[PDB]
Amino acid sequence: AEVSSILEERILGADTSVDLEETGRVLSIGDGIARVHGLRNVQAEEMVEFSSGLKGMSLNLEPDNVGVVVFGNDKLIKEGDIVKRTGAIVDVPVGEELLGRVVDALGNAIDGKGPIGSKARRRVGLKAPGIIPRISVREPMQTGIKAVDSLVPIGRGQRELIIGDRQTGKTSIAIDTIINQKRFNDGTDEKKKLYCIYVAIGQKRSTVAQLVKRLTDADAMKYTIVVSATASDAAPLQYLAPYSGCSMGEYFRDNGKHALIIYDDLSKQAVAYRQMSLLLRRPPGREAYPGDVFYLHSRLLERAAKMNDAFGGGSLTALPVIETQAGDVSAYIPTNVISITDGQIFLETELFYKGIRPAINVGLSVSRVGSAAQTRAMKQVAGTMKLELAQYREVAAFALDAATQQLLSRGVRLTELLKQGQYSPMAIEEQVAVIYAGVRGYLDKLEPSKITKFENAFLSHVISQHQALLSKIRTDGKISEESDAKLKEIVTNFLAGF
Amino acid sequence: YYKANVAKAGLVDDFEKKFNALKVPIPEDKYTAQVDAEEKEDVKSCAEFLTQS
Amino acid sequence: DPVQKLFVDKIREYRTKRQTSGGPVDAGPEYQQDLDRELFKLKQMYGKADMNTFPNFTFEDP
Ligand SMILES: Nc1ncnc2c1ncn2[C@@H]1O[C@H](COP(=O)(O)OP(=O)(O)OP(=O)(O)O)[C@@H](O)[C@H]1O
Ligand SMILES: [Mg+2]
Repeated sequence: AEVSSILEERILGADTSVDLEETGRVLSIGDGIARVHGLRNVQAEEMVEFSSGLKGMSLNLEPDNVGVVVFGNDKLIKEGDIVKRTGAIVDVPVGEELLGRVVDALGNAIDGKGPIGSKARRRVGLKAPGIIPRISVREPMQTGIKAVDSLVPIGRGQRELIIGDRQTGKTSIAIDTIINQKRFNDGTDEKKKLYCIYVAIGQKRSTVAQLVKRLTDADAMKYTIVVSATASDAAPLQYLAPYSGCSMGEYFRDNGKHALIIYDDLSKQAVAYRQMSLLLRRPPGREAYPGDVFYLHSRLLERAAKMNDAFGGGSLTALPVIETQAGDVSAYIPTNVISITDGQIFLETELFYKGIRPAINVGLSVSRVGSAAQTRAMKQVAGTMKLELAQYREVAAFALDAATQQLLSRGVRLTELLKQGQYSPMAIEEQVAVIYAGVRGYLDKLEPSKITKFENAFLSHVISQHQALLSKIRTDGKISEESDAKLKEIVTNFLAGF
Repeated sequence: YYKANVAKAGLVDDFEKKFNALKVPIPEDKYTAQVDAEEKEDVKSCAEFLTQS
Repeated sequence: DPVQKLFVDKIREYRTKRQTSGGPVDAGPEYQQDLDRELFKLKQMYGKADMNTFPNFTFEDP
């Protein structure tokens, strides 16, 4: 009964207004690119619309015709059609209304669940914040992976790069980072809440559905936006999805809040851009990518800033995901993005199969912020851990004397300490506890095949018996002398009792 | 909310009320018969072993 | 607002459907075939339990 009533509610409010609008005739349509004739006042990279309600962008302004790219399917556009200019640069909805919604590259709800109630729109192609608004990266972005929070820390406003081969665990790191923010978003203070945006570029719809259900299971869609431009979406959409998501995150960082955006991958945005550019007839470049392929990314990753307290104080972290071919980091797009981003997180298949998961290659992984953007407890402990692994990696290729034998023992203990599962990120204090136990010669007695058992049991024991100590470490944010003495006695007791 | 999002509100109300009235069971200490063992130990620890020791 | 003849036309067709909705009109066999198909699929994905009331438990102690 009420189904038809709510159906009518939609018609009751319509768009009566018909206006006198400028137009153009489609001289030629093919491969997703139209050549409109007319539109004498259409702007550059403006949004136009076709006779069937299908949108497009006027990318080329040639003297005789306008080269338009169609944001959708192309079979429905004929020759001699009509293109009406909307008189507005391409823009997307923004706001907290988008949280928990799966949307396409243009901000249209994709999961049903009604429409988006956004009250504001933002232009995708906005300039990055200047030099003055920013401020050095201060807070830590808690990722939940021990090896990332300890050895290659990420701040808020940094632009890490997750680069590896196919199926080494990049999207897994992204999902762990997204899921971990649940503890902060559930709390009270707004200075720690981090809203997450996941841009899925070129991934088949099944993968994005799996990801969305995984986030829902971990109850992580309360604060996550998913901008999906999947494989079957015309190239002009996969080219624009990163910019739409970055605008949705620019809103947060401009309104004093903190956001995290994860482009996944950028190596597929590059391919979509290449297809667009080749079908507009623009001359190719190296590997057929257009000349403006560095710009494409540099203008996009430069929007992940850390505003100073005069501009709200908000921040927007970025975690672009690149995909190399057989570890050839020396390729074109990988090198561009490596020279664009701050840090890197190298995942290697040789480490993935050797049992080290996440495969993070701590030897090559870097983070310019480093010291800054790390909690004091983690700063204290991960430093000694970093030195110990650095020494271990030198003498590792073989396998006598007591000193070097114990050095290898400690290195191996720490190595098996850094392993982890999927979608089970750890609180920072728990990571500190585990790493402290491992680095203070305690595990040197145990076998290295049992270190996982220890780690797990120790976590389960501490999370219940010694919740107070973990709360102390979190609140005070350092391993004070009394906290260190406690940690010492807890570890000494537990080790023997196991 | 839920009964506001269902047609046969009566059926969901019935389930709600049956849920409210009906509870769940709980096991017992029968498997804890090892109670007995404790007393036996008192014999060795406190009566026998203590005394001869 | 009383001038958009198609606006009032669509409203009129909607009203007529409302009145005639005693049973899904113009349903055709496809209506029943679909309904059955997706109801069957939902039944599998949920379960085969006693689809009237609360099933009982009779748990087992350790
Ligand atoms: N920490 C981990 N522990 C165990 N298994 C892992 C871990 N991380 C990743 N994997 C495994 O690696 C596989 C690929 O993971 P993931 O999708 O994150 O990598 P990917 O490079 O994004 O894949 P693709 O690039 O093909 O989308 C998964 O099936 C998962 O089981
Ligand atoms: Mg992936």
